[PDB]
Amino acid sequence: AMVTAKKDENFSEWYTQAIVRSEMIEYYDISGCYIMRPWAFHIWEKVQRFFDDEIKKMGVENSYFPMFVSRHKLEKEVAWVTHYGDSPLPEKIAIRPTSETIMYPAYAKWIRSHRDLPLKLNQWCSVVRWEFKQPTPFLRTREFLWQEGHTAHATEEEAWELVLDILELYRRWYEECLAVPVIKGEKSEGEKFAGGKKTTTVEAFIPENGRGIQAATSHLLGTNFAKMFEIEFEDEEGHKRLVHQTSWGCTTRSLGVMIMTHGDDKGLVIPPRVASVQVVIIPILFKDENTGEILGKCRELKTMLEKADIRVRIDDRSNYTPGWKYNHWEVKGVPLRLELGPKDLAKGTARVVRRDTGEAYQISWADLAPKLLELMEGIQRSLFEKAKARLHEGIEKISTFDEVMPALNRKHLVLAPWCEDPESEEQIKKETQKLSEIQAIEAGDVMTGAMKTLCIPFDQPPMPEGTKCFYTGKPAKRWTLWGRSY
Amino acid sequence: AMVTAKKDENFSEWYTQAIVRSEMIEYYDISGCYIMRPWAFHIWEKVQRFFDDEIKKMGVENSYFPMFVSRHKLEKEVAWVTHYGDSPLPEKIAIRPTSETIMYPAYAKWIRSHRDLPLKLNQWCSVVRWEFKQPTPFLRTREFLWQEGHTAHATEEEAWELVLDILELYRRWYEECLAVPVIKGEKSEGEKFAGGKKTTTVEAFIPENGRGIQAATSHLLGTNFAKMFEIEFEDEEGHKRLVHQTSWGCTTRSLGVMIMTHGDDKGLVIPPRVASVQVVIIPILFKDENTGEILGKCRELKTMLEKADIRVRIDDRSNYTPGWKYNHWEVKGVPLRLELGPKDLAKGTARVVRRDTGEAYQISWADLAPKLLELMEGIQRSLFEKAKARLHEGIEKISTFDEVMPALNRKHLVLAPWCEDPESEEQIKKETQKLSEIQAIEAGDVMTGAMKTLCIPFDQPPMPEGTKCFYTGKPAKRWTLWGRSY
Ligand SMILES: Cc1cc(N2CC[C@@](C#N)(C3CC3)C2=O)cc(NC(=O)Cc2ccccc2)n1
Ligand SMILES: Cc1cc(N2CC[C@@](C#N)(C3CC3)C2=O)cc(NC(=O)Cc2ccccc2)n1
Ligand code: PRO
Ligand code: PRO
Ligand SMILES: [Cl-]
Ligand SMILES: [Cl-]
Ligand SMILES: [Cl-]
Ligand SMILES: [Cl-]
Repeated sequence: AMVTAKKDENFSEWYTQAIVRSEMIEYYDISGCYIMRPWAFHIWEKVQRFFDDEIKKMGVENSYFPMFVSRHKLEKEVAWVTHYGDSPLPEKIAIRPTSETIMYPAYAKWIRSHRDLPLKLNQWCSVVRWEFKQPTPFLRTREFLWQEGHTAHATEEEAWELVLDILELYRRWYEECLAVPVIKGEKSEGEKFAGGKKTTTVEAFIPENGRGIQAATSHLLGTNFAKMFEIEFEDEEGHKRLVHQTSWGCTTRSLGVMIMTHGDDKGLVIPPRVASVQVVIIPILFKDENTGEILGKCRELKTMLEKADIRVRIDDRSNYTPGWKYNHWEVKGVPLRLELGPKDLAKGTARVVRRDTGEAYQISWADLAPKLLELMEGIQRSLFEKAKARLHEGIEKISTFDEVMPALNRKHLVLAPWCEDPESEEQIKKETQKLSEIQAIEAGDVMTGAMKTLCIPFDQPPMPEGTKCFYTGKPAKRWTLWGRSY
Repeated sequence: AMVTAKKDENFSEWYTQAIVRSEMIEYYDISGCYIMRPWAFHIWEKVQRFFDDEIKKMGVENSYFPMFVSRHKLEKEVAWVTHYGDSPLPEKIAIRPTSETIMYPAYAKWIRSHRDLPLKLNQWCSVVRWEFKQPTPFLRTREFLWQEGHTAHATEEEAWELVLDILELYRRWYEECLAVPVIKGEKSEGEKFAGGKKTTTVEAFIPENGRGIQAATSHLLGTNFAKMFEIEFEDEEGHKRLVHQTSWGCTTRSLGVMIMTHGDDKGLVIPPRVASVQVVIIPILFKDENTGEILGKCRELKTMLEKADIRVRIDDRSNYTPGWKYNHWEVKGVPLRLELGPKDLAKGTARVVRRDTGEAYQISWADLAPKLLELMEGIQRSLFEKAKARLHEGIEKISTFDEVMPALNRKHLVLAPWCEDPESEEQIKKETQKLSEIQAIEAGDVMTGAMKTLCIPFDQPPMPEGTKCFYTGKPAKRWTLWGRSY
């Protein structure tokens, strides 16, 4: 299978082909659920190991809470269990959409003293959000894998520092592992987590459809949940005070974002840092050659590379041509391929082809390990810098509302001065929705056309005094990133 | 909190105290579900890492399949989802009790050629079995964490070899990691997995209540599921043949078995190979001492031990006495404690106390790392050998049915010659159930009294010719292990 849809022409068909023909996903009879095959699951394991190691250094501990929540606990897009076999439960129980109402009664019991704080827990599990909108493999599904962390602190300042530290870990998850550039920012009051005080986010951008997408999230819950669940601690005075809480999560959406960011017309391109196969060795196996010698040297090279921690597989299958194998591992996104035939063996070199650019190198066997390490770092860096340039070109800085629709029609995000009044965001969503529908009827034309806030970026351009809001004309408070979204 | 119930007197109360006061579990409002706190979850992560590494060496790959299964797919103790919010789904969908019916349609699609075999997949997830019997934390719960592996092979012999290789991994999981002795064997026709051809098992034994328990399971499914799901492959001839399948699983039940096996009146005893804290360092901190010097040496020793891969924590909390800390870490089962005070510092030694026997050692700082490594191996081995001696003393070899009830009253298993006729197992279950109820009414007295087969052990004692079945008098075929069970 080759990918035949072009990424810049039919992006939806291209994406489906890339994830199916690489054997990353399989479809399923229940809408919005997808099977995650090993080729994709290996990447999830890699980013999971990364994030787990990092939060353990912060003193976060893993745990496991039940997948079921009582009606009363939850009620204090949800799939309800109502019967065991054909017997009706007295109270129906819900499948977790998130675990605040499952965990926080326990927290209230566990926390008594300032000596019990901070309390830092995480769990890896799946959650269920049963919407009816258009599902997208990896990006927006009814069941998905995630991690959710939940912490409790004696002070707001300590909780806020943790929120930001986790957000930095999510920046590293995307930018350092997956080579996807993200924008750190704060959500608007309309878009933040309802029961929380402040929601921070990293946002990603999909150029081919112009859409922003929330990559991960980190919430300062403050004391609201502590009030509702009576999570209190005693200082050394003996005075009871509410804890200050955080929660934060990130999902297999990250994989989809990586796929969309780096893929090309040939299929997947997997950044070397998360590729389960970094180097595929393809021996050339003529009938009229010493095949034993060539396969032996491939095994020697595999051992030599694995001593440098390079993840290698040899595709020595005799029933497929080298051309078939080149395409097979290109579709799967292996970042380097190493070709070895009798002429290479005679010269003591190997031919290495990088997946992102197709550039080829002749490398002597003694230089192979350090040169491939350097090449993989270069591939990783180049994937990131090109995605970052696409991000910067995808954002238009505007000053008035009449620049919105043209910028959206170019599939761009807009960075605009905003008064942050929450009524104005609703007005903007509804107006851009209506104008988008008009434009659709003029084009002769599934996913919403409305523009919403994506985030208020931590990195703020200058704000000249007396800059007006781009929609209300009221005095503008901060630069805000807007766009169509998932 | 100290444990105050005695293990040999009130075993159920002892178990609850040990797992609650060590902070391993927390209760939950839904019967049969329990929260797994970090102290327990760390042990699960350890055995998970072990088993994952081992099966990856066998070429098994992890994956993730949805938690939901359609009514038709399943129907081809189950919790049914029937509504999203308060809207009724056209077909109700079930939460997975096991994933054969979720995975095998996909297998049928993926397998076309002998070149596609073997196919070896595993997943780590939770499943739901919604029974109403008495739940037991770790051992028998409505939701539990497990791994389930599913493989497909071109021949029965290859599938059978895999079944046995996995069963050996489960023996290692219990005996090598958890120091719990298990018995490998084959399940009776009445107790085997229904749709499979042959079920193998490792069985454990709980002496304090006399009960056997299935520790893990590995099934030769053969071609039955291949028939039902039309999983076929083509040889190089072009003839379509059914695949031969296996499936195998093991759960957090293993943790409960470990707890019950090694615990004592003081609480948990965690084998060093899975203990998240292997050595706890407790500084003695008099008011009238150079506390800075003692804490500094504790940190030096921690660094030195961690260079030998020993997992160390220092409990330098000033507001608790050393006696309090000794009990606190004993209850949690830390296998070694290291005490350091001014006199030790003056002598250049440390006092080390092993959790299992309470024996103390004075060890010079230079010998500390290799001596503690040797001590931990000795602790691990001694935990295992004492549990193995308890297992051997808990099994009575009998020849006639009238020895059954006395052996059961001694809380023993029986090894008996058996005709393996399936009707006889039902008769034996019902008769021993009835006799147990009579005995209960004579004692002035929740869990079933019936005796069933636990397994037909791979290791068979000699079978003198003409040995009769202990219940039917028919010619006996093999020695069978029987007992009361979970
Ligand atoms: C795969 C994935 C991811 C996420 N979300 C949420 C926000 C978040 C972030 N950031 C989580 C907090 C961490 C994220 O990734 C959400 C989802 N499904 C849904 O909303 C349900 C759905 C299904 C079909 C169509 C529309 C909606 N599906
Ligand atoms: C914790 C745990 C474990 C296991 N089982 C099963 C066999 C197996 C083995 N071997 C699995 C194949 C791997 C195992 O461990 C099973 C369970 N709950 C249940 O049966 C449901 C239940 C709940 C309350 C009372 C009675 C029954 N709960
Ligand atoms: O869903 C959310 O956004 C928060 C963060 C993870 C748990 N709850
Ligand atoms: O439940 C069982 O016993 C088998 C083995 C794991 C998956 N199904
Ligand atoms: Cl291969
Ligand atoms: Cl900030
Ligand atoms: Cl501590
Ligand atoms: Cl055998």
